Amino acid sequence: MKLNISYPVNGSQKTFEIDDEHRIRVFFDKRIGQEVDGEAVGDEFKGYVFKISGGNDKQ
Amino acid sequence: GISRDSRHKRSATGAKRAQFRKKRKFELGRQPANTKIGAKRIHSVRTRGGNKKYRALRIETGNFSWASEGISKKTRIAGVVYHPSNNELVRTNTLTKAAIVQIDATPFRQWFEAHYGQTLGKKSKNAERKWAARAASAKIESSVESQFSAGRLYACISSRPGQSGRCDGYILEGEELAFYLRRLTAK
Amino acid sequence: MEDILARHRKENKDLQNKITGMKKQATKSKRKEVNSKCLDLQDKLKTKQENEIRDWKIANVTPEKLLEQLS
Amino acid sequence: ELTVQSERAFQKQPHIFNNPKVKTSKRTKRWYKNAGLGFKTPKTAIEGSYIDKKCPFTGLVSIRGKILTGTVVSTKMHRTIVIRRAYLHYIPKYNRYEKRHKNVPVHVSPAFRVQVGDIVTVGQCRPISKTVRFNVVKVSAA
RNA sequence: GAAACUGCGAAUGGCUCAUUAAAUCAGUUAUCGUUUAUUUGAUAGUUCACAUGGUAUAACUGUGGUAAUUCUAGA
RNA sequence: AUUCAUAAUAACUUUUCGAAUCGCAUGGCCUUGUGCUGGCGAUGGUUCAUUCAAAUUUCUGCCCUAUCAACUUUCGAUGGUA
Repeated sequence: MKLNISYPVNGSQKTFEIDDEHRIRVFFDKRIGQEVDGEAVGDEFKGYVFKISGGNDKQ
Repeated sequence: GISRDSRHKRSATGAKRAQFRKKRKFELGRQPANTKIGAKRIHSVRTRGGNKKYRALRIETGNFSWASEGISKKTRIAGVVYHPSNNELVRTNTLTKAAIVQIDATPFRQWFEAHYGQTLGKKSKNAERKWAARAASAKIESSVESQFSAGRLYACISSRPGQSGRCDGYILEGEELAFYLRRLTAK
Repeated sequence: MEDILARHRKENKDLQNKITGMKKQATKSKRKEVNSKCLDLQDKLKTKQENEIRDWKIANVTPEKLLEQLS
Repeated sequence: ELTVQSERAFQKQPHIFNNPKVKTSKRTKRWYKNAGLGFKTPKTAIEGSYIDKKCPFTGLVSIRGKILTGTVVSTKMHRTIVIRRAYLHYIPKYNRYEKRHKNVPVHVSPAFRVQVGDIVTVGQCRPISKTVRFNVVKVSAA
């Protein structure tokens, strides 16, 4: 799945192509606005924490 | 919605009318307020030409007038005890126009002590000059002073809480008072 | 009976916190509206604790004559 | 028409207040007005005890528009009568007339007392009820 | 001077005659029983920082979604 | 023709309004400072009146049928009070 991640301090943004479904499985059963830690979705984003702001599903 | 036109009723001769027109907007009606007591809540209704209208629900206090003294005080509402239109309208503690109701009666006797110096139930020279000037006027009637001893008065709601948003009334005096207690004493 | 009075002290310190809160948060159009509902927020509490300690004090005119006096 | 306080509400004229503090003449304050157009206020309207919100002399209505004349054909309603107006409709092909009539319901105050066959003159007011648009202003028969 | 915010207009016009028989409509009244943008003419010395006070947000930039709509998300 | 217009009292209000807006000309007074005053308009704004209206409404008038004579009121019909 695709992760549109934005840093508001620098104001930058980039989509990440993410595979290996058990990395994005930690996002499941979570609400918009709940924060999520970074190492569960990836050790490249280790130490980071993100806030879920929404998204788009299929169709 | 709720229609207000006379085209949907029968004729004077008794004949059915046919469907001549759809419901126009200028003949609309709206649902009743059914204003309870306690914990004030007024909503706004947008009406024809603008002209915002206040729909009152659960009003608590209101401005009541003593007509014989020519005064008016803001007093709270205890409860409705008689309604000429419906007895369920009494039973649900609803307030409409012309509802017989009980009021708290404390600021009225505060004003009576301040204006006349006599007590109900049972110091400076300016005050004595006022009280001697206001002689022969502490002889109101026996019914309202015995009500004052009881601590509540019977008042009639003279305002429409549905259209205006306020619950305003006036204190019962004389023949109308005696008629309403004759009506509510029937048991 | 003292714990009920301590709850009453908690009640009126929370009440003066309420009073200061929506006396500072009010605007010119809305100040005159809250003041009555400040006093109203006093009033039943000014009753309520009293009958509560009247429970602690419990712990330890008809319409007919109103017609008849006219005669 | 035997007592005044039969209904459940207190019948009284609106915004006409008799002071219980004072004690003077004119036992109840009775507001009245003259309807105009030369129509005489009856003496029992001044001296009466009925209230009748829709009365043209003691109530909150006004007389304007048409002035009609009729013969009372029904009177057993409560403060309402039904009159009949008769006229001739002209057919121009046969060059002659025919008899037609209309039934008008009209509100009657207790200031007047009418029976069947009385001739009354009425004046138009605002809608009193579903069908009543007129109010009787002068009775001229027996 | 594009775009966009704001304000108006979009309830006018145009078309058709299915419904509808005291209904519509014609001439004639009334509102002392009401609403009224717009014109037009009048009409506020009285008010819980005043050389003038606060906050978002579109347009814009950039990252995107689905086959597709005058679809829209996050920053 | 009015409990009308309007006024005055006691108050009342999930309190309405009473300009923090914009363009041209830039002028007069001096205790000469960005000091004080000052024009022609545009937009908005409370209420009244006017206009463009609207909604109800009075009277009278509609084609063929009795092989339609009684119709209306369950649960609105006709009127009164609220």
